[PDB]
Amino acid sequence: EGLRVVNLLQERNMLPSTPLKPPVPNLHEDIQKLNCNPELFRCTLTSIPQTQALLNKAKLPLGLLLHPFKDLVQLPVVTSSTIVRCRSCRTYINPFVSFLDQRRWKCNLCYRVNDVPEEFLEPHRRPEVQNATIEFMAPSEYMLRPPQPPVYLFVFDVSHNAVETGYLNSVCQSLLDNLDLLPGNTRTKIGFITFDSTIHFYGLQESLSQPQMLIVSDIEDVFIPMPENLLVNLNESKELVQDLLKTLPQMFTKTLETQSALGPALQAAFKLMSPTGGRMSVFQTQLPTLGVGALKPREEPNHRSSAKMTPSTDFYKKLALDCSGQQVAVDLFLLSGQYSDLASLGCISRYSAGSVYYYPSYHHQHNPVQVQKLQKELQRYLTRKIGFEAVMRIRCTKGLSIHTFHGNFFVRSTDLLSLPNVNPDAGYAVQMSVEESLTDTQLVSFQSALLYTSSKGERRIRVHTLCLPVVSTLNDVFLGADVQAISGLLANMAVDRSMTASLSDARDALVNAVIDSLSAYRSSVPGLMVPFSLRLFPLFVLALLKQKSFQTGTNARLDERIFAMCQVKNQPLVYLMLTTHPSLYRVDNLSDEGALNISDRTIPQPPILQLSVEKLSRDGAFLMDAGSVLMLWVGKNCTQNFLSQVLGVQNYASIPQPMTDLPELDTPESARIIAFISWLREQRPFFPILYVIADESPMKANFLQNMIEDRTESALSYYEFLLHIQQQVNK
Amino acid sequence: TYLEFIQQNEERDGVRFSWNVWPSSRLEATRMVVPVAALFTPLKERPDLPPIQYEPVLCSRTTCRAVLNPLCQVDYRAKLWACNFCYQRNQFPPSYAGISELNQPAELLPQFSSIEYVVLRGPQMPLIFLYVVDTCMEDEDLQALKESMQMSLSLLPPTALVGLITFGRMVQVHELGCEGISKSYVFRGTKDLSAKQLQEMLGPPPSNRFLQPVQKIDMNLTDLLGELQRDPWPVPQGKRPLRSSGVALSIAVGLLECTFPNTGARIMMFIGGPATQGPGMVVGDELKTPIRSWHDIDKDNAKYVKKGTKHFEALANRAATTGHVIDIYACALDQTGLLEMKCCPNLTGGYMVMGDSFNTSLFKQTFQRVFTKDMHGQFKMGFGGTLEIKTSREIKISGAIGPCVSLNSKGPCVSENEIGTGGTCQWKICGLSPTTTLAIYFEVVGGRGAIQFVTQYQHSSGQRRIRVTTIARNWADAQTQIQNIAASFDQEAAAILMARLAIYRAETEDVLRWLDRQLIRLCQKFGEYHKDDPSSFRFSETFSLYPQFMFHLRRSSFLQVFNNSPDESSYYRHHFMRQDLTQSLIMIQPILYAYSFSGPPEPVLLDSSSILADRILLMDTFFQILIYHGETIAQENFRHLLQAPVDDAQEILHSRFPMPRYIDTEHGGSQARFLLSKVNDVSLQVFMDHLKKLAVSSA
Amino acid sequence: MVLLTMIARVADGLPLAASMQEDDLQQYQSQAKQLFRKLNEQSPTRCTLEAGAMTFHYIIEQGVCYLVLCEAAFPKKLAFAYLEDLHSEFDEQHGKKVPTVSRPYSFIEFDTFIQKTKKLYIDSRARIMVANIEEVL
Ligand SMILES: O=C(O)CCCc1ccccc1
Ligand SMILES: [Zn+2]
Ligand SMILES: [Zn+2]
Repeated sequence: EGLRVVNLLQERNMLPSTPLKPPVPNLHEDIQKLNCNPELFRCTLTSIPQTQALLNKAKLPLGLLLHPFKDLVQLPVVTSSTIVRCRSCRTYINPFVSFLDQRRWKCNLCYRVNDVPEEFLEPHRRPEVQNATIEFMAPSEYMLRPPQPPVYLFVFDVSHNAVETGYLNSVCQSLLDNLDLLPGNTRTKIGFITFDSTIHFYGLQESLSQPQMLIVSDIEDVFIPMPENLLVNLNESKELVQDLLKTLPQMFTKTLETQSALGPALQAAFKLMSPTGGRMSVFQTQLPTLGVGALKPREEPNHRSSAKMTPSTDFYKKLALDCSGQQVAVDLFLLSGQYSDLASLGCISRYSAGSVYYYPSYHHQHNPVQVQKLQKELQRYLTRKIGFEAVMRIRCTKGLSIHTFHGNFFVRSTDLLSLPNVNPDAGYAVQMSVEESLTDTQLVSFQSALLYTSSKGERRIRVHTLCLPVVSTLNDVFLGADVQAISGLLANMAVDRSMTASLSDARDALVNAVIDSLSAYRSSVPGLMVPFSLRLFPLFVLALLKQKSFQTGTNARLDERIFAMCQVKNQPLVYLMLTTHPSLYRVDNLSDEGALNISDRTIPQPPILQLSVEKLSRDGAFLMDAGSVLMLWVGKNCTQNFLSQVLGVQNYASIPQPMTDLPELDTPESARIIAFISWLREQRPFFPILYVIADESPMKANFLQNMIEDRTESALSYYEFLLHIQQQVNK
Repeated sequence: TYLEFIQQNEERDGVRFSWNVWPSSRLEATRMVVPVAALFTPLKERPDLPPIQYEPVLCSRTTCRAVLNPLCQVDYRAKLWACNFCYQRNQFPPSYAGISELNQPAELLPQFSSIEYVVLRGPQMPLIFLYVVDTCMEDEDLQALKESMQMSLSLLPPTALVGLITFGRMVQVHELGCEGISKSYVFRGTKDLSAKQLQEMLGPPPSNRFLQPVQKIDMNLTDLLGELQRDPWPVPQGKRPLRSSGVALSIAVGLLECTFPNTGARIMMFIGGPATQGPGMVVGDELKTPIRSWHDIDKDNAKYVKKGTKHFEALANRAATTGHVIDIYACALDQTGLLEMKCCPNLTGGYMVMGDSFNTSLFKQTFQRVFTKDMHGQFKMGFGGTLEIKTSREIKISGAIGPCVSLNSKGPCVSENEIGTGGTCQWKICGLSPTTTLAIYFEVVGGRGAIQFVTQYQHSSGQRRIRVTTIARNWADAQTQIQNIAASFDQEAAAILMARLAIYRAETEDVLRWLDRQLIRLCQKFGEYHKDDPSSFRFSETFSLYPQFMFHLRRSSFLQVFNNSPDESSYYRHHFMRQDLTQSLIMIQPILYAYSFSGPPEPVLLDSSSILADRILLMDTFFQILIYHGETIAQENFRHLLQAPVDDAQEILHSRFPMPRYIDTEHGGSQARFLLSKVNDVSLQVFMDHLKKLAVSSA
Repeated sequence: MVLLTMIARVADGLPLAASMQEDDLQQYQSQAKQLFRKLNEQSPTRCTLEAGAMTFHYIIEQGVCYLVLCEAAFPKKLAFAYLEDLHSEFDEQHGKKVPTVSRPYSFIEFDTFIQKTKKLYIDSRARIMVANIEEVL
């Protein structure tokens, strides 16, 4: 429904009311129906340029975004006694091969003909060829050692500042609540370390009256104090670890330890886990200042400082590489109230296939939002599935070459990705180029394959295969453009540009990506003319430039920006888009146009509004879905039926200041809004907390920081942006 | 009676001299064959002397400052006294204003020549007990050791501070009483730490997190001590466990050195085997290689001794400088490394206990005798003792041999010729008991030469106390010089004082050659004989036993180290260098009693002629009590005989601090070898014959 | 006097259970898998192999091979007693399911008994054929 040209200056309402859907590659009906799910695997250009010259002319980035370990509704599991792989490039037999003789099949990635084994027998009816997504049982040769058990090591900061935050109490409560839900079988092991100026191990034996806290004080020469009972069998010693999790928050109440030796503690935790590998959960609340890996204090910027990022040491990168070589992933939970040099601390999770979680100014009493946020994210972190000791390879048809990888992993050699852990909430991105002109073929394929040890001790391979057509026309490259995927790839490219160059250059290359592509489009066709597929391209790039990752004139602090870049590099495409351009709905007047399909529930389907205060109304209420949170903004002149029947209040003034969630009142207006909210959080596995706190006077209504179309004192509006682009397009 | 004199003076003043009449000239002082020396017991017990709760009066002369003693000339009219050492005349302190000749102070009555004062000024420090426990030992030995320490915990004063350090491959410094968690600081038993290092890594009456009062902590310590388990590290096949004895001790030393320096503390180390790792290593971890023997050390096949000895020697000096006691309780079938660790209990006043296993009556009883109390419920131990000796201007101190350390104090009483720990008027004894006996060696450079012993120490109560013993001995009369000297000779005391010299030179290397040249010399100066006529030689009743004491000393296990293990030789010499006269004579010449129908028990000669077939013998080596049954008796009247020595054995098998090993053997039994080796150049008869041949011939 | 333990089906060398701890493993794990491939129905049921400073010990019961590696100094008397303890337990718990599985390490959870048994032989406190392994390979 769109081969048209669009004048961005005249529309100014181009964002649709219903959710954006990924493009359908221009493929034959029977080929496209077997194509990979676009949630798991997608491409910036669904029509692959035939030559690098054509790609360069379009001035659009070519690359793939993937979410390979995503939780699936249904997964085919082939237990074949033999894995059919192309004898040349080791590509797994996928739906987009070319069966000819029928005893012979042509590899869709390197064109070599292979012999179908007398095990695969109608060979085209085999499930390996009917499913673009499939999981294989790896044979004995796909593992370097016996499948490793599940090993969970929790490392807690217990300094004076950490004890003041009160985080330890809820984390220990989450572990107690989710002990039986940790993934694993009877082989599961679990350990614990606390640290401040010294490193504290905890032995757990059934022969002793109580756990034993073994303190290594030699910060410059850490070692393991006991050989057996530090990492304990959770099944056998369940009672012993429960007593510890109930006793741990009470041990450091009166602590004067002001310094934190995070470096040596991580070296201690590495040595403890080195023999087996597994998941290291680190909880840090302040700047590391003692021993090796110490980081200096920095003064936070203000709205006035210009664009003048990188780590201050390589200690945590080196330590991550050592963890990677031993199948250890490190997840960093930073609950800091002051600058902590996350630009250096993050290196522990980027290069070890971990993930960083940031809770700014966490406090058990003062910050109820960050309390419930951590509780829900810990619920997901502790119960989601997990794979150990894994590697991933990204293959693409001959002629296409991957040259840059984005995400949390270590790139091992030419193309091999080390994933000490793999988690279902991780996103990856790749940039590619046309190394050899695709004159021969009219389709090209892409295959990702994840070899991993399951929590039950079984080597598995999850394989996704994507197939796309090849075009040789500039207009055909534009007709297949995926605006969101291009936005995702440009965000990852802009993060790398910031580290590498500066935030100015990262911001400029982002603006230039829009100017250059639309300037190229204009030079091959008065106002600002764009193809239909790119009518949201300046909108999403502007949203990128106002996001906390790349914004300039804001009062943003260092660790906030770094954590926003960590989320760019590690989140799937959907949540990058939900964060950058949140979905805004009006919710004080919901009705029946909804999805009332679901048996007994009618779910309202209000239209998506564009991110501008001009769309708000003091007479109503507006819910903003930012992916991780759901901020419900209430107007001052809000109706009375909404206050009493939805909020449970008699007037605007008595709406509680921090409101952690809506009530579930016996009103149909409440039933409607609870139906819409619960439907929103069912669309994701990461439970997003909803705080209606955003109010006129909450002073937490950064809700407005997401109105990316309005001008601020230090950024352009959306219309100002279109005006600047057009001036540059036809300069 | 000179014997009554020797008895009463040791009973009153806890001292015994080689000569009680001293050379009044320079021509006899240089020509003394056995030096003027004293076996001095600074804390000897006696018939309830009155404690003197006033400050002792001191002479008002910067250099001298001796204590008011019965040898001081007083003038109750002028309220003045003249110091007997420096002739300085002193005014009496105000509290002595009501003094009179009729009622005069205690320290002037000759009865209180030895007197004790109590100084009450400063608040008393609590006692400190640091347990240092090896965990590399069999379960039955560790369980027994755990019970022994829990028992001693129930005897400590409620004020005392306790700490616990366990070790094996690593060293654990336990922080006591920490709620529901039990923690400790773990260190590598691989590298040494200094006190300053240890202090940084770790951190109304005083107490640490690591040293807490018994009354507040005893319940958590007895539960910890009850849950101590063996070192968790596995021992692979053909290997010894990795035992970090040297670093655990240096952490116990350094801990107290940076928490309570200069106050009575007891580091009690319990060893189940040798140090196999780290500084202070005694042997490797390969079971193929045995622990060194005397034969190995003579043929230079003991690569750990000197380096390991040097490590514990520096720990001994660190602890002795800080004023702390180091005990060593070692029980194992193999050797333990006492040869390398001897300086720690030797230089301090530390005990050294040696057995086969902690799970024996021998160790369990010996360990609780450490905590024997007196008539007030207080331990018979003192701490941080300082011995200073004032001599007449004619007397100089060569040095001391025994459990002490020099304070390197210079004064005119210090002699050029030093002996043992010499060159000082002051010595520190970090731990002492009513038994601790030093040997002080003097030198002469109306009558009466005087010596004053002043011992300041910390009592088990916490009270600071000063023991003052002032003795006087007559100067020789010029017209009867050597005749009076020869009559005042204490042959037992001089034998032990000469033995102290021989063992000190052996343990710090021939020694028998010096021992004989002095026996021959003593025979010529004080013996009766015609020249070149060996049969003419006799000795006074004053000297007759000295050659026999020399015969047994030169054949004893104190100087013939082979046929014993190095740990046993260092153990034997440890206790001889500490004991009083009576016990020292027992060590060198074991006592022997005979038991038969023909008469009640009677002492007999240490000769093969005393071993009869129809007689039961009781040999009291100080280290072992042995009962021998002749070939006939080995099979109500036969019961009285069979248990007569057992009854007499039990009595002495309890007073002795290191409970001696008990042995019931008979003719043909393997254990009869201990009797046959102490009994009998060669024999005493031949030894005597060769001695007389050289005494009557050239000088 | 250390360890590497592997239990595998003799017919195809299919791994059933194993146990390894380091803090190389790569070379001797290959040789172990080489041996599982060579072993068949004519192989010695009990054997010992010499590999320099190392030494393999195995038994074979009900088409299942129980292999253990250790330093050559480890008592060969003890190595076989450790394999008998595993076999009688494994054959009692999984002996009847062995000829039906097809996944590698279908008995990973036998990890637990292996290591609790392993510790009862690598601590002096607790207390056939010979051929150079390079030949058979
Ligand atoms: O070298 C290889 O690619 C095979 C090993 C790594 C891998 C396994 C499974 C899927 C993809 C990669
Ligand atoms: Zn191929
Ligand atoms: Zn005087």
